[PDB]
Amino acid sequence: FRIHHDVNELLSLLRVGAEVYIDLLQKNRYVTTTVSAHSAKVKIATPEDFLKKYDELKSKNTNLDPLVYLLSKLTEDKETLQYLQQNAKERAELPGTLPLASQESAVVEDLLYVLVGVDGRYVSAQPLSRTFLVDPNLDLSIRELVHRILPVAASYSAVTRFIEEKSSFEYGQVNHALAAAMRTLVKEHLILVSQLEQLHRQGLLSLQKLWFYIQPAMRTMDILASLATSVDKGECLGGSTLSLLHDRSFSYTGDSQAQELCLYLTKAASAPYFEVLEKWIYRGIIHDPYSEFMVEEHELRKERIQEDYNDKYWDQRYTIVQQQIPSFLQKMADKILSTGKYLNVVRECGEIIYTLKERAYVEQIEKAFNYASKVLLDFLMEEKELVAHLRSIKRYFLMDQGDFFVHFMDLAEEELRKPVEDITPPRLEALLELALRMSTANTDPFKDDLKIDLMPHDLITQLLRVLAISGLEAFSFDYIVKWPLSLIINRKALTRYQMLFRHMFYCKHVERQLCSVWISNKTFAGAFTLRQRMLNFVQNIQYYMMFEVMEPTWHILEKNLKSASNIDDVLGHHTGFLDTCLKDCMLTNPELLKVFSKLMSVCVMFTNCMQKFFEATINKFDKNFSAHLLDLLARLSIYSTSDCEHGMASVISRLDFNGFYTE
Amino acid sequence: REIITLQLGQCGNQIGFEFWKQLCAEHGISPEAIVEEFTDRKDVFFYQYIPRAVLLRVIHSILNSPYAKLYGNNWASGFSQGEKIHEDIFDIIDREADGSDSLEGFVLCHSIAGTGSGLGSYLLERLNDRYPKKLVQTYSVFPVQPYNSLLTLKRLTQNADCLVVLDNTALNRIATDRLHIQSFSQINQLVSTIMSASTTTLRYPGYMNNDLIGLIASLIPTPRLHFLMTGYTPLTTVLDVMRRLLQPKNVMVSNHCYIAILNIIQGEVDPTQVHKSLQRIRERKLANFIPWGPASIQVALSRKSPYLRVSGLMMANHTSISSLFERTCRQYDKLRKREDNFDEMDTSREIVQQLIDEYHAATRPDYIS
Amino acid sequence: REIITLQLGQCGNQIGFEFWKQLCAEHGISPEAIVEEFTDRKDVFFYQYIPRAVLLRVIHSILNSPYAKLYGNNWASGFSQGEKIHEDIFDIIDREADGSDSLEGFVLCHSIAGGTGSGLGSYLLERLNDRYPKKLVQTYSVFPVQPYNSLLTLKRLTQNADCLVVLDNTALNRIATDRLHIQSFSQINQLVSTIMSASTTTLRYPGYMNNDLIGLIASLIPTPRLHFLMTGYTPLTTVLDVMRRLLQPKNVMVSNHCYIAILNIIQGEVDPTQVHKSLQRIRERKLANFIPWGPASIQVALSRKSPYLRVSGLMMANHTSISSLFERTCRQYDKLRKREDNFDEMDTSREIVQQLIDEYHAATRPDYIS
Amino acid sequence: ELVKDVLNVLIGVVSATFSLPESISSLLSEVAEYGTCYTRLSHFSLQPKGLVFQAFTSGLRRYLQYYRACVLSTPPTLSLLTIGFLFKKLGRQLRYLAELCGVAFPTGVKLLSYLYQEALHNCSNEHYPVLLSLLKTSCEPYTRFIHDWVYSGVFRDAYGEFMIQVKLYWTHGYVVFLKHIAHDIYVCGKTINLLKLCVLMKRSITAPLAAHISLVNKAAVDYFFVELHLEAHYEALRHFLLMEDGEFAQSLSDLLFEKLPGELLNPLVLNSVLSKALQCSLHGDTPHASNLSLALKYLPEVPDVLSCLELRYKVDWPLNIVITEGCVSKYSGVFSFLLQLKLMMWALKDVCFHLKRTAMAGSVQFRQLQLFKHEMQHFVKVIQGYIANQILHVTWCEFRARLALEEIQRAHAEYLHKAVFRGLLTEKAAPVMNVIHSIFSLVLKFRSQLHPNFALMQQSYNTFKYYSHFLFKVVTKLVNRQPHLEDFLLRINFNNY
Amino acid sequence: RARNMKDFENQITELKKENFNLKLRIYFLEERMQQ
Amino acid sequence: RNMKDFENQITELKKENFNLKLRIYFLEERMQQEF
Amino acid sequence: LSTEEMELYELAQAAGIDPDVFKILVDLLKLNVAPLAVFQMLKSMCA
Ligand SMILES: Nc1nc2c(ncn2[C@@H]2O[C@H](COP(=O)(O)OP(=O)(O)O)[C@@H](O)[C@H]2O)c(=O)[nH]1
Repeated sequence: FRIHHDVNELLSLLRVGAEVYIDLLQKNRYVTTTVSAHSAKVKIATPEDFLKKYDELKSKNTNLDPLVYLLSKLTEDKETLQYLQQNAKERAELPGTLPLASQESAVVEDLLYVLVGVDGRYVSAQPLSRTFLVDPNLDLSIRELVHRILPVAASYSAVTRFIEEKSSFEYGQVNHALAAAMRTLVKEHLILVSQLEQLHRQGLLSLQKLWFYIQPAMRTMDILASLATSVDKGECLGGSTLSLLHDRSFSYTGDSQAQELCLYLTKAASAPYFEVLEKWIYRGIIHDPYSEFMVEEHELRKERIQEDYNDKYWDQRYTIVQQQIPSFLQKMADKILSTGKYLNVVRECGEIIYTLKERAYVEQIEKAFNYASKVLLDFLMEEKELVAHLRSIKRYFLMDQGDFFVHFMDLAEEELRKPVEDITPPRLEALLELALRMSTANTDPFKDDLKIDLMPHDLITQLLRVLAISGLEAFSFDYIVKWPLSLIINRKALTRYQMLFRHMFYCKHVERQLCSVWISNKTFAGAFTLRQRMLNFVQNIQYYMMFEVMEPTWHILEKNLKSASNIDDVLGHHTGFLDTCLKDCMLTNPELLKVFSKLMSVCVMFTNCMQKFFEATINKFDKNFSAHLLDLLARLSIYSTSDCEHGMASVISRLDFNGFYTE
Repeated sequence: REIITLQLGQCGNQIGFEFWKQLCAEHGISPEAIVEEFTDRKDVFFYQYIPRAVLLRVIHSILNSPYAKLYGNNWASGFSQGEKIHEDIFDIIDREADGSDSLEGFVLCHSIAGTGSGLGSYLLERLNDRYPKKLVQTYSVFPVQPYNSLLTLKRLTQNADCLVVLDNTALNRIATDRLHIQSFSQINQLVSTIMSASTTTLRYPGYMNNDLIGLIASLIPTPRLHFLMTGYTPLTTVLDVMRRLLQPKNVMVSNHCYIAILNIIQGEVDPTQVHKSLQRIRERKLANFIPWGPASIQVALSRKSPYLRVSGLMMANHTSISSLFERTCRQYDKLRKREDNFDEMDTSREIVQQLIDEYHAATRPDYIS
Repeated sequence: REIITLQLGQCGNQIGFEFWKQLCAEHGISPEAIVEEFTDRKDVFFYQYIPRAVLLRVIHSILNSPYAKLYGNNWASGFSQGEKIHEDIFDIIDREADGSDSLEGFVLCHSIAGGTGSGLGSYLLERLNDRYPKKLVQTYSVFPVQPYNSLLTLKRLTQNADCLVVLDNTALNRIATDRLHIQSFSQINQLVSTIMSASTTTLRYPGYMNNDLIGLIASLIPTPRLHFLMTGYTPLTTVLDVMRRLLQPKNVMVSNHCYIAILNIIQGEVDPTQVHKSLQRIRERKLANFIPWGPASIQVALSRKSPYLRVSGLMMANHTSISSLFERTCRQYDKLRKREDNFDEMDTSREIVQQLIDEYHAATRPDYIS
Repeated sequence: ELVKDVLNVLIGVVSATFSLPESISSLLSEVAEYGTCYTRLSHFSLQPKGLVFQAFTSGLRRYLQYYRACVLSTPPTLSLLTIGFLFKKLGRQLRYLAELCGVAFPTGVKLLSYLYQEALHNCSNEHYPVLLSLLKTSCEPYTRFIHDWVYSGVFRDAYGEFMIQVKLYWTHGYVVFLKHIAHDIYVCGKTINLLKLCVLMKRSITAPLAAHISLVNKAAVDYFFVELHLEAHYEALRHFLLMEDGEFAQSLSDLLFEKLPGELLNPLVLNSVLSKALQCSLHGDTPHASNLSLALKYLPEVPDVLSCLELRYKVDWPLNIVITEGCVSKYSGVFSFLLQLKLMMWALKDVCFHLKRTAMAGSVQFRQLQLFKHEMQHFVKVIQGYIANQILHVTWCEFRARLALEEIQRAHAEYLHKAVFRGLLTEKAAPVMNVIHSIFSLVLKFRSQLHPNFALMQQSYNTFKYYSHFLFKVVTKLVNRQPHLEDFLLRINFNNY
Repeated sequence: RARNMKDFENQITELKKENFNLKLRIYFLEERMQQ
Repeated sequence: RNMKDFENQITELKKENFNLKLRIYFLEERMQQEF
Repeated sequence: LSTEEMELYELAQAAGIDPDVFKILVDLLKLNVAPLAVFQMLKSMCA
């Protein structure tokens, strides 16, 4: 989330919302675009400084082309420059005696030795970009024509220095293949030099003849020299070198002479990169001798996900380094990460050729992704099945099994009303096991994963703080799962299950005590009408909470997991199911929850007065509940009209069925 | 938590025993109380399986049946018999209550039409004093008979927390309109289906109403108004079921409004039209409720037994039941004018009149106080 | 909106059975009420497949038919029979109505040829108005002590039924004798069942115009007193052939005079390009006479034929020439009156129909209004 | 002998007499002028800005090498007159080439056009082979670019020399050779690019070009109809937007009009009425039926006959180009009017049901009012049939047999334009739209008065009769000044005046 | 000019449910700063 | 309802998203800097 | 400012801007944001 920083920081640097300004960029975004340079350059053009200092940047292979286009646009609008200038100001404040006929043979024969790399009798090399000296006194025509043939010798000097230097072990395997690939090219040139050496003895190798002969070699040496300078002047290794070769090859797409040479060099130097890609795609093994691949690994402890909520593991185990992208696999970069990530988790539990204008490897990696995704899905569905575990967590955290719970409160009612830090965990755990054995929960293969825990904060204030930014209520459940399952069921999603349970448990518990009051007074007269409207509210919110939010969304999830494609969509669907469920609850609303919690506080304290066995308090209780309920109805009526939400409309219809509370 | 069933009289024993065969058939248990192999909560009605029933000349016919190994005409005479067998009957009751894990309710099935009538009236009086914190459920059956009915009704209306009316006049009506029977052996067949589905959410675990206590406080707001009817449409979606139950001929009854309606949706309907069915019935205004206090209608879902198609049962508590009591009142006056202290019937006459006044005034906008 | 049909008498049961057989064959429905593998909406006539049919000797033969799985002689005697069984019959009527989501009309196929169906039809119409005031009722009456029963039921028909389609036997047998050369009842009822299916072509298949029964009936009926219709079906080829062939006296099934409104249905795939050209040709040659007082026009609608089962065509119209048949019935009444508990309602039926016959004859004059 | 001196001037080397009797100086002067153009051309065409200019330079250098090959080949040593006559028919041609070049000068497509006009200027003369050879080797980069879209379609640009450079997705600018192919080539490149993301007779160029262009265009059209169900959208679009589908037209209209402010405009109610209506449609519940949205463009504060409400279809990327935004907007416009037509049928049916419950109470007053309703009904029905026939049937007959890439775009605009023309929504038929709106207002006034006010009802009917007569008069006068409107008078008037 | 009025329901419910998800992250991480 | 409040309402919800997202960014580097 | 950021900065001054602003511009372009969107950002922001 760096773009949101850039807009705010730019908002502070200059003087002026930012919300719309970032939406122009979010919809626009590993891909790199290119634009015309000649049109932009002439548009800019003291401009003279721009024209010579530009050539250095492209030599360094520097994210260059998009910015240059931006300067051309800024130059068109003069007011932008004036404001930028104003903002900048504000912030700142012996051939001479030898026949001319026979000197041609001597000149051409000595020019034959400098090609090999050895200094000649007349044409020598000035010690260190290589420069040469021919003669201090020679005919003007001869010197000028030799100077035309001179640069091929300098190009040979550069390439032979490049291959000798780039043979080190500290430059990556891709550099080794590139250096080795061109070793045959210089060898063939030397053979042609030797062949012309054997031809020169017959006298049929003239100065003009050599100039025509070296023309195919002149381009070959020039392109090799340019590649040598580009690699040398900018540190290129791994995918960076491959990108440079690919970009250079695509540049010479209208010559048909310099394209085959670049194609062969790229396809010969891509073997080290493609060979290690094969094991990274088909398997989960990365050798990675030097930081040259596009995937890197950070060491993180596995138990971190179960221990806490904040630390990411799915997005931190493997990340893309952008500098090393080969520039022709960026559109499938994310799929390649999925292939290795999917295979890595399942391996520990139980051929590619470079082509031009062809996407054979693109199709190859896609079906490899399909197989890797398919094998992972059936791995977690056939054995260590996901659906049964989700049905199990729904049984306890979501109170699917009512027989289990109805016995639990009836057994631990006296030990949960005591104040906090006064009940030991073992006595609760023993009661938990006894209730589970007595109830119909014995038919649960995974019944041994429920643990009692007590939170330090109450639900209402915790929800109030997270939106504005003890006793029995401290009770909470927890669950434990193994590593292959824990990847999607983690603390990031589990904390929503227990947060939902807390409100579910509080509403269920208060209804049980309220229902128990009905039998206490079952044989002074105004408490009956209060109870009727009182109980019909808690049940109505319970029914809406349970039979229109819990089941319909869960059945959607059950149908949704039957057509999964990859675990990425599985986790997205699961976090979608939880998030929409909380929205459909009465939570996630500050004004709505505060009046609801105030009403629930009225609920619990009224029942405490009944067992005390006064006439001046029942009317006060009635006037408090009616005013709270009327305020409650007003808020949801407003919230369901201005904002679209069928749940709030349902509860309004469910709470009142006779047109009462018409005010 | 456990419930012990009690059967009294010829009619009561027959209905309870017939209900027991239906439950045994639905569950995976043999008639000899042995589990058959061929999920569902069974601690409510079974003990590790000996049924928890206290059988009290029908018993002679029962003991010959294959389920054997599984286990006068005056109200005053019945009362005297109950008083004299006081020790005999309560000995079995006490020896069962202690053995239970936690008593929560009683099941009483009988007919207010001889020996069971007097025994039932006396039993409820003693249970309230002996056990004042235990729920009592009476599955009364309706048919000399004027005085017997009102004397029983006096005890039932104030000593039984719940009551379900099952009259033979309505039973024969459906038995002729939809079954064409023209016998007692066939009218009770519908009763068994109603009885089996009456507590289907208690036996089968569910989201809500897993305990008996929660199934009364939702329907019965005050101890005076404690009468629940029955309904059964299947003799197709939830909306079709909802409309058919409210139809006047379907209800088991031989201005006016409802109080609280409980519906059990036995079908396998997906829980997505359970809400819009309530939405459409509200728009059409198929029925009305009390105008003074808020009233709500609720529906519950369950599943069939796989060992054994959509069903539905309705719990109706309407003020229209005053017609049946007024019918008993009018015949009592005719019998009184045509013929120890003979004062008990006077107390029964006044108390039911207060119930009629309470029932009729329950529809007024100012029923409170 | 579900629509429920009722059959009365041996004639009504016979035509109703043939109507159901043809309609079932039109859709991909087997005779055993099971859909076959083989756009159309069968929900209006069929309910989840069983037809919403009510039938009141002949029934035994009907059950013997392969379509079994698809389910006195005086007016006073017919009235008495309905009274004794009114509650039993209305029990199945009400439960069907409650089972239906929202009933729209009540299709009836009853005969007034001296049978008990006329007596039952009179009672059913009386109670349907009494109990269902917001529910439309329509009956496809058929015409032949015979003069008596043929006019007593007219008293109730003119004040209870909102719409009425007449199919007399004077023109039906003429078509059968001419174009079929029959010289039986089934041979003459098959043509009637063909009209019955084609009458509701725009109802079974969705369309932009006239999506419900009240849409079609309202246009043809200017006054509830004038609630009579006549039908024709010339299939026995462009739009001009269908429009032209639907106006000759040989096709109208009725034994000055002018039309009031014309609605014609074309069930073929004929090109809509030439529909207006046919309309201009009809107006230019003047094959039809309309009312002089108010602006009266002609309307045509298109619908798609069933692909399971050729350009079809049906006409629905109201003609003041229908008054001729009533005058024949009244004349037979006066002749039979002098030839042979108080005979009071029997008189007011004559007065009411004589009031109707006056209204028909008064609608031809240019000063019908006011 | 001076033969070596004269022969060493056309090569370019200097001589003793050539720096950088007595009439012989004139002869050497003519030969010197023959060599100076050669030297100027060599100095001007030495570089090996534009790709087309480079090819022209290469061709010129190739020609010069032949000229150098021809000289110093035949004559060892001849007479001075002989060498002058021999180099006469060739020296003038060399001067002409010098005049053709600069010794400014265009580049890109302009240079190709300039050379082409030069060839036609002197076609008959002996310069045709030279000019043709240069033009053949100067169009090589252009031919490579042309073959690029035909086979690959990956756009290539060197210096923007071409006349062509680089949601709607069609912002590729476009603005001699025959114009019948320039536009075809320009649209051919876009079509293949779109599919990637989902005598002077020019016969050698178009011979392998027409066949491939036809093949690509036919493949593009076939792909849209078969694997994208484009025709399926049109039949589904007509069902919903044009409100042709029964039991959905009535259901949506009925639910909205049952209510009639702060209601009927919140997202809760109007987004749900669409959802409820789909089940009652019985023709839908498919991915086609999705993307229907009830949009609102105006919020009225509060007898009226106006109720603003839109209905916009939504499409994905591949078909966003075929269906224009303006076409969808006009669908809403015709839908808004067509929905207003259905407002009578709901209201007229309601008052028909309202009068039904009145019935004993039979007199002149009751029957007189009901005859007015029948007269009111017939006018609405007769014009509704005209709208249905003109818009949904005859217009839909076209564009169904018409279809069997740019063809789709032109045809769709014509189909809608005819639909809105026959629907009387065009501004040319404003008086017809105005007079009917008075009838629209009058009938709703009759609806408002649901016998305490019979005189008001009679006055309203008489006002309608006068307005209806005025409508017949205005439409009759407009026939002289629209073949579509001709059918309207036949519908409204039939055996009357 | 005029909003779709149907995606508005989908758009408003997506942002609000996302905001609560984002709100729940800042609080559980801020308490870690305190702890 | 004003047909203009919708623009204001959408902006307010988007404000609650962008501003809260910014505070996340600032606090992330605090965790990185603290360690 | 990094050497590369200063390296790009010098050409911007040569062609004819605040160094902290320019660093943000380079950062946005590094994150694959198209240059055309960035100008439309500036145009609506510098007005
Ligand atoms: N509906 C119904 N009622 C029954 C059945 N069996 C008995 N009864 C009723 O029970 C009454 C007879 O009660 P009775 O056994 O004589 O009472 P007791 O002498 O005190 O035990 C009759 O009036 C019947 O109405 C039955 O199977 N179905």
